[PDB]
Amino acid sequence: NDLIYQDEHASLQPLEGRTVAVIGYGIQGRAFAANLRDSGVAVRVGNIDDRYFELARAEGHRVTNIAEAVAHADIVLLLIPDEAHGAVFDVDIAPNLRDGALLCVAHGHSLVQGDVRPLPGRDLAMLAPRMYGDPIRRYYLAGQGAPAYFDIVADHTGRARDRVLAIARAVGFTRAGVMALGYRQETFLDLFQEQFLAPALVDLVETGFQVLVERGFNPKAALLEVYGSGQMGKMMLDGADIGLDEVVALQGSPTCQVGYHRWRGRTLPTAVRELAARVLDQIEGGDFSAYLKEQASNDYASLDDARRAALKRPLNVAHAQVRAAFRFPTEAAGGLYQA
Amino acid sequence: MASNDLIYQDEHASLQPLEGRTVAVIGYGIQGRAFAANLRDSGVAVRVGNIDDRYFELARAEGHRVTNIAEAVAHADIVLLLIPDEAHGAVFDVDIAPNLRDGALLCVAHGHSLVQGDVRPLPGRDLAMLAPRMYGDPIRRYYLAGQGAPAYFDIVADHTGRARDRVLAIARAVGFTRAGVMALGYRQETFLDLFQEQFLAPALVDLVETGFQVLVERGFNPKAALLEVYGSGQMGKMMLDGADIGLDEVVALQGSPTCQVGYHRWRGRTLPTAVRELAARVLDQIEGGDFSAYLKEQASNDYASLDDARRAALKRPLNVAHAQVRAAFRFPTEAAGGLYQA
Ligand SMILES: NC(=O)c1ccc[n+]([C@@H]2O[C@H](COP(=O)([O-])OP(=O)(O)OC[C@H]3O[C@@H](n4cnc5c(N)ncnc54)[C@H](O)[C@@H]3O)[C@@H](O)[C@H]2O)c1
Ligand SMILES: NC(=O)c1ccc[n+]([C@@H]2O[C@H](COP(=O)([O-])OP(=O)(O)OC[C@H]3O[C@@H](n4cnc5c(N)ncnc54)[C@H](O)[C@@H]3O)[C@@H](O)[C@H]2O)c1
Ligand SMILES: O=C(O)/C=C(\O)C(=O)O
Ligand SMILES: O=C(O)/C=C(\O)C(=O)O
Ligand SMILES: [Mg+2]
Ligand SMILES: [Mg+2]
Ligand SMILES: [Mg+2]
Ligand SMILES: [Mg+2]
Repeated sequence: NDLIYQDEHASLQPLEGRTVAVIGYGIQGRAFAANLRDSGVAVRVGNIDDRYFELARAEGHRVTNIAEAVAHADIVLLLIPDEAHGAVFDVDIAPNLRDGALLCVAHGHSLVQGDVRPLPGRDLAMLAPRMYGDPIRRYYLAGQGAPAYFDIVADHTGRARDRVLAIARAVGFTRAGVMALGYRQETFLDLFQEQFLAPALVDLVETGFQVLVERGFNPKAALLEVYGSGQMGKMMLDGADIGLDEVVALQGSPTCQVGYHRWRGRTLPTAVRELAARVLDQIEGGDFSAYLKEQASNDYASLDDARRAALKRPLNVAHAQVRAAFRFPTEAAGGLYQA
Repeated sequence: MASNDLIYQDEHASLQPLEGRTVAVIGYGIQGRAFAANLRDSGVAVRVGNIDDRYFELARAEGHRVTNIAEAVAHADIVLLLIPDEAHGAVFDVDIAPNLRDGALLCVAHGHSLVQGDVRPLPGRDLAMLAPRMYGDPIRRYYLAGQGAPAYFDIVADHTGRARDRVLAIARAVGFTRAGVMALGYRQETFLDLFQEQFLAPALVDLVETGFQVLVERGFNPKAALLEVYGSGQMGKMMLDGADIGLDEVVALQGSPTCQVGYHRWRGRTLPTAVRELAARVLDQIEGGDFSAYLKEQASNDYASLDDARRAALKRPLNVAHAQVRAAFRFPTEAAGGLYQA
């Protein structure tokens, strides 16, 4: 049965007098470091020589190379790209991790692949948020949080669980709920969302756009309806609260509800479920992991080509025209991660 | 051609056309309540026309002048018909057409009743569409934050010669010009809107549900499966942030390199030709009147079949798991009480 920890099941007491080293200052690192500091936890940043080092300095952190950050830490959070874990673990972290220190990863992939391993005399855990950095930070400032999964991999001290959950409470995840989930299951589940569901959702939106344009509809209007208006995003985000079918029952005109229920459960051929299973097979059997290791070559050169090509697609050419023509509601983001 | 679009923002509209004029909001539902609240807060005289149901009493509780539909229309310079589309014909013929003042403007928020001839131009009066691209709660939240949602508009009949500026004055008062109000024919709006509702929304939910089903079959924790496919809010946040910056751009900005490599392995490759073929079949049903005939049947005995569909949907594994997850994990929400009070 599920172990789910909220604020009533965790406290900041395990962090009293302890220093947390945030290794990395990217999407997750910057949010962890800002929320730890604002929760009254002693925090320092370990980072390589790049723009993120200078950003952490600009945002008032104590910033050093990774080895020095680890040497001064009771708890180490490894918040860099998963393919970089092995080399940073072997050279910078393992030689410097204090006796009884806790190392946490935010994704199980390096644990599954054996690139991060238990060390005699130390604790090892996963604390894997189910959300990206900007919302984790916005939620934090509003007294809210995003869910996370956790796993205690090695517990020399016997205190790893309460220390991991104290980090979770300091960063805000216990405000939603932190659920026990094995690091191997987290790895495969996370990769499936990234490789099947996210591309399929965008491909579906793009298909709607392409069919409307082919059938003679105004391209700006087509782009707005399939996502650009924010209606489809709002339906999916409100759906997280109340349920997706319930959003239609509450917010749809009767015309909309009759239309939706004419095709609900009937839109997809078997090829979609079949492809989902094929993607999960690639994830569970190591095919994706071998692909990722290849792709990390030349600092992800192939991904650079894919990112640049995607911007040239009709959907993204139309996006730029629609976004220049219609003002989208935005909140100022400058200084979001300052104290 | 991109260059040919007519898009109106705040710089292209004003409230001057509404000076001394009363707007009758007919209906107080998802759209009606947002229009009435925003018109009032924009300093526009507004009254509500509504049948004898809970929405009449809600409009009273929220401080409006509320009467039957005929009386609201008889006292109005501008009439906004914000009731379900299948009810337009009977309300138009009995309650609106006999009471619409000489030179008055009637607006609909969807082209369907215009396509079907259930709402028609009247000698001496103006007729228009102002069709929001968002539901009521966000229209209201955006309004209070100095923001708005897009809308499409069409001037169908313009006896006065003033219909365009009066429609755009309503749009400015309700907030749509803060985003942009684009000229689009009522027939095109009808088919485009119905396509989003009948192909895209069900396909997105069907896809989320497919992800959930496959994970549960393959032995994944059902709460975790539900959270990842939408329950965490991550997929909704990605699609809503995507509206701002682009969907591929959200992944480039907010994805780990692991996530981006995974996404681009399958981007543009996940769907078989059968999906675009079904989209074309749905559009054929919409363009040729098949959906309109289905809607007229379904409206029978106050949408009894829709009641059966709504209740059956809640029993699907996805929605059983939703209730378990939502009880176990706190989702960030804003207090909504009094959102539509002055
Ligand atoms: N992006 C998310 O929302 C998210 C959510 C949950 C979990 N995760 C996990 O969090 C971890 C961090 O991911 P992210 O998305 O924040 O990454 P990111 O791409 O934002 O990481 C950038 C950071 O990594 C550092 N870095 C990059 N390459 C490095 C290398 N070779 N050696 C040392 N440092 C290097 C940079 O200096 C910078 O501090 C990963 O394990 C990822 O799977 C990410
Ligand atoms: N729901 C949306 O977000 C949305 C967005 C844009 C356009 N629209 C359009 O706005 C209009 C109103 O839709 P809605 O979603 O607000 O509807 P709704 O289901 O919320 O409408 C309920 C309202 O309609 C009234 N009503 C219901 N049946 C009636 C009848 N037979 N006679 C008279 N009044 C009746 C009720 O008293 C109440 O005031 C429609 O033309 C719809 O297509 C809806
Ligand atoms: O655009 C919307 O949000 C909703 C509709 O068009 C509807 O419910 O009919
Ligand atoms: O969960 C997320 O938001 C993002 C990831 O898992 C990722 O970028 O790897
Ligand atoms: Mg993830
Ligand atoms: Mg509609
Ligand atoms: Mg619509
Ligand atoms: Mg991930």
